[PDB]
Amino acid sequence: EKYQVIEPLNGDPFIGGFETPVTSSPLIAWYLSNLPAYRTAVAPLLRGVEIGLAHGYLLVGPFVLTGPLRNSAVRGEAGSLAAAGLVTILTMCLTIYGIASFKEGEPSKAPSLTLTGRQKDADKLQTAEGWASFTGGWFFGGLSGVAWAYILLYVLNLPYPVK
Amino acid sequence: YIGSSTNLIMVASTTLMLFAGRFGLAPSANRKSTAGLKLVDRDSGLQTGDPAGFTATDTLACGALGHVIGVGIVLGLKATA
Amino acid sequence: FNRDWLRKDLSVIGFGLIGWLAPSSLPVINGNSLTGLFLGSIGPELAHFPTGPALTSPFWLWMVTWHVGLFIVLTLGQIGFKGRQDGYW
Amino acid sequence: MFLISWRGYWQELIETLAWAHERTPLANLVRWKDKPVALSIVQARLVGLAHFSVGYIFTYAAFLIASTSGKFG
Amino acid sequence: MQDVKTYLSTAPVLATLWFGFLAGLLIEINRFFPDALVLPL
Amino acid sequence: FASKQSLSYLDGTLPGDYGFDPLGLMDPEGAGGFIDPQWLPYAEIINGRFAMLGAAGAIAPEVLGRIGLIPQETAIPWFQSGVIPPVGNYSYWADPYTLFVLEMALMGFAEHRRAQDYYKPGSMGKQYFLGLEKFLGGSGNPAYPGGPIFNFLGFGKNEKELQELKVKEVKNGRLAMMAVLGYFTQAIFTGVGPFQNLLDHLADPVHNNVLTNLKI
Amino acid sequence: EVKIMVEKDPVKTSFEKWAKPGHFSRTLAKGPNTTTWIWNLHADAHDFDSHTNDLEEISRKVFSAHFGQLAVIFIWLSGMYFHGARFSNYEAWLSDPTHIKPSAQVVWPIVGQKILNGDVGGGFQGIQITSGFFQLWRASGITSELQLYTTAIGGLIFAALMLFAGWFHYHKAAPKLAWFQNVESMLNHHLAGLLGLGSLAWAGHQVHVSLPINRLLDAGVDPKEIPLPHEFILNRDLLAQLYPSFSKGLTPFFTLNWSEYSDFLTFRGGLNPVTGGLWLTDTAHHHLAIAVLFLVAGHMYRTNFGIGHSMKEILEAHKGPFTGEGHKGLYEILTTSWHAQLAINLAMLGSLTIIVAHHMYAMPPYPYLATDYATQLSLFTHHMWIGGFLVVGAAAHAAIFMVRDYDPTTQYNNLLDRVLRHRDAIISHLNWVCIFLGFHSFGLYIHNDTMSALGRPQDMFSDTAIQLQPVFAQWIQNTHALAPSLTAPNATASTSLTWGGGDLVAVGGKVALLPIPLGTADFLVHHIHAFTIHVTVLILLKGVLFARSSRLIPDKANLGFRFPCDGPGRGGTCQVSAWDHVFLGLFWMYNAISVVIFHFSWKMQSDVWGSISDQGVVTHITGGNFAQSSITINGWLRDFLWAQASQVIQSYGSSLSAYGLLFLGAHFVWAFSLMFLFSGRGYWQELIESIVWAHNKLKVAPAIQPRALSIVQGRAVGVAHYLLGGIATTWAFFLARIISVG
Ligand SMILES: CCCCCCCCCCCCCCCC(=O)OC[C@H](COP(=O)(O)OC[C@@H](O)CO)OC(=O)CCCCCCCCCCCCCCC
Ligand SMILES: CC(/C=C/C=C(C)/C=C/[C@@]12O[C@]1(C)C[C@@H](O)CC2(C)C)=C\C=C\C=C(C)\C=C\C=C(C)\C=C\[C@@]12O[C@]1(C)C[C@@H](O)CC2(C)C
Ligand SMILES: CC1=C(/C=C/C(C)=C/C=C/C(C)=C/C=C/C=C(C)/C=C/C=C(C)/C=C/C2=C(C)CCCC2(C)C)C(C)(C)CCC1
Repeated sequence: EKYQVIEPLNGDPFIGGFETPVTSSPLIAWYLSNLPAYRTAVAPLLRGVEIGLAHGYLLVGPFVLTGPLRNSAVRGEAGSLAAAGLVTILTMCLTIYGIASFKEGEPSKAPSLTLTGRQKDADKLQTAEGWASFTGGWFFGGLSGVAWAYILLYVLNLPYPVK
Repeated sequence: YIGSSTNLIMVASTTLMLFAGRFGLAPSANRKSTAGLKLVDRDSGLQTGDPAGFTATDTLACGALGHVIGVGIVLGLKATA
Repeated sequence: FNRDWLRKDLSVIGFGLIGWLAPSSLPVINGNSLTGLFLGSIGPELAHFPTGPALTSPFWLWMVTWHVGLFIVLTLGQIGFKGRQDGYW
Repeated sequence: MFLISWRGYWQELIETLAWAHERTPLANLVRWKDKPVALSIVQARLVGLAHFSVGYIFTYAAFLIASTSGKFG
Repeated sequence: MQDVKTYLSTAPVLATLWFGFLAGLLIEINRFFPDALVLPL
Repeated sequence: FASKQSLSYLDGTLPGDYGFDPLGLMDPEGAGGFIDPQWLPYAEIINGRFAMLGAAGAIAPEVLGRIGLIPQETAIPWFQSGVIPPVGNYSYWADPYTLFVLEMALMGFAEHRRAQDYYKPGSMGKQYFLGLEKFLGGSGNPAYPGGPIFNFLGFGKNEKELQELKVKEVKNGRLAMMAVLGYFTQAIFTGVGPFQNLLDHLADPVHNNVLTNLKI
Repeated sequence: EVKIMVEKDPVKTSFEKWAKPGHFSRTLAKGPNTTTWIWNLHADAHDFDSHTNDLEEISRKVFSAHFGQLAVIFIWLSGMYFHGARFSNYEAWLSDPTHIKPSAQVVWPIVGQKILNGDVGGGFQGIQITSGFFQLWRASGITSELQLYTTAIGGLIFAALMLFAGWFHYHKAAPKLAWFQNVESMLNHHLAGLLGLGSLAWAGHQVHVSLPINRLLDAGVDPKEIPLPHEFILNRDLLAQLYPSFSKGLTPFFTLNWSEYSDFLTFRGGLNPVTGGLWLTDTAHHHLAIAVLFLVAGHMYRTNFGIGHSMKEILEAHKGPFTGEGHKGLYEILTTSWHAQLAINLAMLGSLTIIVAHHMYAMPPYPYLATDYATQLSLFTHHMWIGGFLVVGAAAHAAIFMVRDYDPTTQYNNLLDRVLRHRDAIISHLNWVCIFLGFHSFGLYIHNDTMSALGRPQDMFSDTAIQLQPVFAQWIQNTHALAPSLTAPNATASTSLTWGGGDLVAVGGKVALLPIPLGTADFLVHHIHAFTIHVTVLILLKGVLFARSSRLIPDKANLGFRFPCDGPGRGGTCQVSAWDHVFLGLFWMYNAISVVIFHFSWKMQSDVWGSISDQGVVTHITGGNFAQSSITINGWLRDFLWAQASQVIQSYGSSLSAYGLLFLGAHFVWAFSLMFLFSGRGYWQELIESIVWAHNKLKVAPAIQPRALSIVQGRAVGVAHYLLGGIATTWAFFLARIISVG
């Protein structure tokens, strides 16, 4: 009756937070560690490329299926243009955030200590040049993903349950 | 009515419940069941003439449960059969 | 945090399946028979998924009852083990 | 809402929100520059009065213009 | 009995008695002299 | 000496004490109100004496009518005499409500006097009643007043015979209480007098019991 | 263990303390210096646990005060019965239920009040009532004013008995603390006796009195010719003429031939076609079954006789690997603090009252109640408001318990401590839910408004445009409608006519009930309800959880339960107390209940209530405009508030003029509350200083120094006058409209 699952964060009772099956779990931890955002040793440009590709690809559907021109003969083009415009606005947001947050001299802000106390090189994403590269990659990848989704949906037929 | 099936079912249910009460086959006033259903011994300040510890409270409780089970069985059998 | 927080038994699955299939299969044309039949009676399944069943179908009620019973049995079985050995009674 | 409900409620709610943001995966990558706080007491009074006056003016202007232009008489 | 008299002199009880008497007087006046808009005298 | 546990407060000094108290109503730990240990024996004795009177008087007229001492116009069952006019009614020299008022007056005198003697033991023999206050000073136990009126023959002169008489009184009183309850229930179920019920159980005992009378 | 324990003559009966106004408090007893003393006296009167520290006196005071409230309720019931016996047209209504308007209040001729005595019918003039007492009395079998007068006299006698019992148990024989802590015995006695025996007694009354009288009334026998209730007991031949199974006596009951009684103990759904109410034979079998179930349930807990369950062991047994010590420590809390019990009971009673409102409109239990639209609307709205108030009070008194009676020593690693240790996550996730619901529902309404204004109705979230169907509710309706064939085969009809399957019941040319369709608008309005309810829960739960401390104020529990602030520091700490959280939860509860009652009123008037003529053609009051006009805020404003308020604003000069007067007065009081809500204390204190100078200049300054109302008092006055104004406005609007068109 003494077995318990919930534990204080990394064994420290006095740091705000708990360590639960949702937070720490081999499947959840592996999935979160293998996402491009937490691949701290990979160049920020390629991580941004993957993230932009995924987001631009997912954005196409909502703008095409629902919209002012959803019942017209140019629904796909209008939705794709709207998704590309949203990608452009988010790229502008990323650029201004990076300008406001990081300067050219600050080493890095990401934690350099693992949970097991190991010392590792801090992520280069939390830097001016790193954020700039990530933003450029995100812009290019988002445009590529929007274009790919448009091509698959309308340039080629590719029947889909809802389309 | 005395030999009827309903009378037999009722008398059998009541008799079996009383039998399981007097002998340690069911919980009673002087024999408490734990979380594991173990029937540990319990001391109550009730005096009875039955040498096994079966009291009037146990008689009433077992008779009530027997009447309940018998009525349920009789009605179920009448509805199905 | 223990890696095997959900202390792995993996035999509770079979016990739960058996202890849910035994009661459900008992009644006449009742229980897992309906779920199995509707699993078979997909429809024009010659290629892919025939359009989902309408609101006015018994499939929904039967599937809900079957999976609810299965989940209840599985949870009570998991608590039965791992709770008998930790104490609790 | 600004006129009736005061500051401490909102300050505690924002504290819980800050805790939530600092503990969310894929969101810790983004950090605020200014620590979020609830509005000041005087600022809350001013904002409530501003929303109140704008609503007052717009409502009566709409009613006047519509009720006089629908008939023009 | 002195305590009862002291309790009956409290503000809510005296206010209730006074306003009840006043309301009764006004109601009876309006029963016997109704619909009085201007003072005849 | 019988029934249930010896409750450690029913030592046995009371007449009719057999340690029967499953609900512990007479436990002197918290004993305010009407659950005082000095009130319950008195109340038992009083409902008991009234029950003895009631049982005797509810069974007497029908038996006397069967023998023939009294006119058959007065041999009616107990519930057909005026207690329940919807069931049956008899015409006396006064309507039943005037009779009730007179009865309440007389019983009010008697009962308020008895109560004042219970609460103030020495009283009821001090102030001037109409000459009878001399004999109305209850001696000692409120339930056993005695004197030249309440005990005007002189029974129980010695202590032991008095104990036997007290025990006999308690048992006949409890028996009559149960008998009156039986009268009520049998009147509800059968619609006839208790003596007729006795004759019915005697004539055909197996076919004239409570199990047969489930249909009214 | 379980026994009667009392103390003789604890408190002497005297009028001495009646002349000491603040005797119960050690600080108020010294007398007043400022006008704050009066408010403090009337505010701390019934807060017993703040006066003393021993649980015995608190328990005794609570017992006696509950006796007093029972006496007040008995006086109220006796008043209703008497005023119905002497100042009503109940007999004329009995003759013609479908044309005579019920009325039980008559006004005196004094200042023109005559106009309020309306022509309700039956040669009677009086105020039409909507309490539904006529229907209840008819269902009880009452056919004369003599029975009502007897009931009124009995109610007065019971009120006197309750008053005497309260005096006895406080001033003469007060129970000890060990008597109040017998929770097992209390549950056994209450659950068995009060519920099971009461239900069995009511079932007996129904079977032996109400079934024959209502059967004769439904047949068509004139009320004056029906035999009196005792004639069915003294002469079973009549009752066997009506229900032939009574000729067998009680033999089928004891021989278990219960199927013989199937002619007056039925299991049939739907409504009586003649009266539009539930069959009384079903009500008999169900109060009987409830009696049996409660009597069986009441023999569960352990007492002086050994057998039974012990609640402490049950609570200590259920614990697992996610919750540490589990339910350990709750028994001492619930047997030590009155406030925790009050919180639980208030929550359950409010939820139960809301359930009562729903089940009572959906399955009308009284004859001629479904076709009396005013009574239905009034009862639903009333009990819904009562439930909302009770559920807010639950949170209030739970926060009181947390501030006062919580003890960290007893609660180390049980459920309470672990709830208090992950509260930030709870509040954060609930905040996200509130925001998500508010956006994706009210934004849908605003989107519909904007599309309608722009001339693009094909882009709206309507039935004709983009659809949002409630598929789950539709499936549940269809499933419940097909129960009498598959899953409840012994039923004749479905539980209610509101399910999709069924037919129409019409009584006197009016629709009683009808299948209720669910579409896009119903989807929208239930998700609005979900939004408002989760928001109210957020406010109250944040108040309860952060009642003792937070990051802002680490020692909030030292300041108490009801304090204004902790100064202008830390940016400003106004309304950090649990009392102010209840103060805001009251506003949000008002919002939620107002939306709920508006939804009910519009949907019923638009889709259920109406007049039916020959050939079975149904015309509804508002002609089915709910589906199209309720998807927009402008639609609500135009087709509900503007359209349906025509009756209340045109009621001057008729018998409904009082409703218009109170409509205006309630708008006024609601406006008046804003001056307490929007302002602060210092302004009024300085203005009072100037006025006090003015009175001082003429030697007429008071001895008790005038003071501005405290901060908490200002908030309380504002919220009280606000709630009164809003609720009275809705009351007048509903009553005028539904009396006019119903
Ligand atoms: C009808 C339902 C019940 C209504 C209330 C009944 C109250 C009965 C008495 C209660 C107090 C019992 C203890 C007495 C002792 C007590 O209270 O304190 C004791 C105290 C003693 O004062 P004394 O000056 O006599 O003695 C002082 C000593 O120091 C030396 O003797 O006062 C009295 O004796 C007054 C008793 C009556 C006080 C109330 C009088 C008025 C009551 C009725 C009011 C309404 C009248 C309406 C008429 C139409
Ligand atoms: C007073 C009484 C009867 C009085 C009857 C009278 C005056 C009758 C008068 C008339 O009939 C006549 C003569 C003639 C008629 O024409 C008119 C009337 C007017 C009708 C009965 C009392 C009757 C009293 C009864 C039956 C009391 C029963 C009590 C029991 C069983 C208690 C049991 C326990 O209390 C113990 C002992 C110990 C506890 O621990 C546990 C439990 C189990 C609780
Ligand atoms: C003395 C003696 C003895 C014994 C004997 C006997 C014979 C016994 C029995 C006993 C019994 C035999 C008992 C019984 C009881 C019963 C009961 C107690 C019951 C009850 C019932 C109920 C409670 C029911 C209820 C109900 C239900 C639930 C259903 C519905 C209906 C009703 C409600 C009615 C001995 C052996 C020891 C020795 C010798 C002598």
